[PDB]
Amino acid sequence: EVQLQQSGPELVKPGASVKMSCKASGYTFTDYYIHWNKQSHGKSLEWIGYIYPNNGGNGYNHKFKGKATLTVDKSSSTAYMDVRTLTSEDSAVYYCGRSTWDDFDYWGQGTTLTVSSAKTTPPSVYPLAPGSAAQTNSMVTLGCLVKGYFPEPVTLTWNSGSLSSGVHTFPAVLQSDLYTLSSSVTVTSSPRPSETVTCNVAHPASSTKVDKKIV
Amino acid sequence: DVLMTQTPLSLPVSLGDQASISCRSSQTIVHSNGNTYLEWYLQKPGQSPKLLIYKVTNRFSGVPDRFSGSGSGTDFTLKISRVEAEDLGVYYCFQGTHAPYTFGGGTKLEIKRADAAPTVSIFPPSSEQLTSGGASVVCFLNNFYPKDINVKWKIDGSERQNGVLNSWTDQDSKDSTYSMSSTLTLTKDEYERHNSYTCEATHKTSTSPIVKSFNR
Ligand SMILES: c1ccc(C2(N3CCCCC3)CCCCC2)cc1
Repeated sequence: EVQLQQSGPELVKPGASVKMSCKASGYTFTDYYIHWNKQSHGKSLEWIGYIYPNNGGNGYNHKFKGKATLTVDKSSSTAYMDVRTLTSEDSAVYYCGRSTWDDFDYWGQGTTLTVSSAKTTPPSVYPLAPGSAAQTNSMVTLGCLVKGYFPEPVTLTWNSGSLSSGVHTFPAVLQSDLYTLSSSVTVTSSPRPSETVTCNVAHPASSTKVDKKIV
Repeated sequence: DVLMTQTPLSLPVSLGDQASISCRSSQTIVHSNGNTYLEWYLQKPGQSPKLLIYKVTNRFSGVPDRFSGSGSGTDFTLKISRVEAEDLGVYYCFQGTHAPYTFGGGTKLEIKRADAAPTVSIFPPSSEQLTSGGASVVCFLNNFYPKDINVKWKIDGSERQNGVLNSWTDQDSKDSTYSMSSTLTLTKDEYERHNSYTCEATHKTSTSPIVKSFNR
């Protein structure tokens, strides 16, 4: 399968530059154009330009020409976008897409680019038990509070991944430039407290993993 | 640059119903090769846009037959027969005829259904947060519908607002509801100085609150 492994969220101060890539496996990297698209705050979509991996033929949207630089690595099947002169407006989700002469094909997963002059500050994971809400005797709701972490990416998980049903992980809101997440797993009375419910939080930009539980 | 306008911005529909998302071009996007490059993308939340329809009329490999696009050079329409739950997401039309290639604004397909009163949960400050010095009172209003549903935090009866951050989870695709999180954050300092915490839930399902509370 056309597995485009576009990857890595990362933050960069303004003025700086960044180089993101897409791995094309499953096919002939030289046969299809690789395109670059900008998904601005999970909302707006804009086209940056393309690159064709057999001759290096390329083109850009005049609006991204002064900051975008597209290149390819033919021997390792990878395309790269170089974003430079990074002001706040550059922080966004960038997709890499495959296109035949006529149409787009498979888009890559996505790259998050936080343009920030700020530091990386790990999440404070405080576990939540009831004692005051919808009783624990039939089906109970537990929570995990991930607060005060920067930058934006953290994934909340449960029971080593051994509790995927009934979980509501809400998005994050930013307090004074920190992000606060909260998720909740509605489990049976039998499970908590009888059994262990472990909250697994991960935050790349700080190398922070903390597996928690409660009373 | 060719402008792409996607009406409606938001389209609510129930299950088994039909949906029609329009997209129009500031000018013809019929290519000289004699082809119209208008694409239809469906981006599910927490995902990337995937291709549904290419060249107005054609459907991508493995896309269900319920989606059908059509249009005339300047006006296009994506059509859905019997909206299903997994059809939530933002719908996009794209033009790869004139450069630079533009994307239409997008369209929201939330799914209408039967009202559901939220299962409300309240959580006092966990132990570590106190030892550390702050206090966060959390409240999970899960599995509800419709979306407009207010939450007022009241301390010892008195309404409270500043220090509260609410977050909405996207409309679940398996059941068609929402979940919200309200977190009354207040310094342990101002917290120990009180007894009861009320997370009240106003909403449009049954016109009567669901109140959760705790006292320290
Ligand atoms: C390089 C290769 C293909 C294109 C597209 N288009 C194909 C038909 C003819 C006009 C340009 C539009 C953008 C998405 C891919 C298709 C642009 C640039």
